[PDB]
Amino acid sequence: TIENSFVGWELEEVLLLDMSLDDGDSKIQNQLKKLQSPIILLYCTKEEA
Amino acid sequence: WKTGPLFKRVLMSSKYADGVTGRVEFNEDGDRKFANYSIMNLQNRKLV
Repeated sequence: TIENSFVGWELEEVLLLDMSLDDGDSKIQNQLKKLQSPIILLYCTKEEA
Repeated sequence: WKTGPLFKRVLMSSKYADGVTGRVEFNEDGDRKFANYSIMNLQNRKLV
């Protein structure tokens, strides 16, 4: 949808966290350090949110 | 039961080698890793 639109939509710093091993490390926090922009999208489940 | 996933972590990290088949290790999807396939050919309806 972004490409076929005259409005200048742009995306950057696409993140992906691995909630599979559940090591408890700060890999989530370390990855999210390089973040900006006032709008952030989330897609998770209630229990894990 | 809370410790459901915890029981899989040792399963996925299991690297049991000294087995009857030998060197069985589950991949990320859990499928068998490092198998052996014997290439086979047909020779006048007979197999080698």
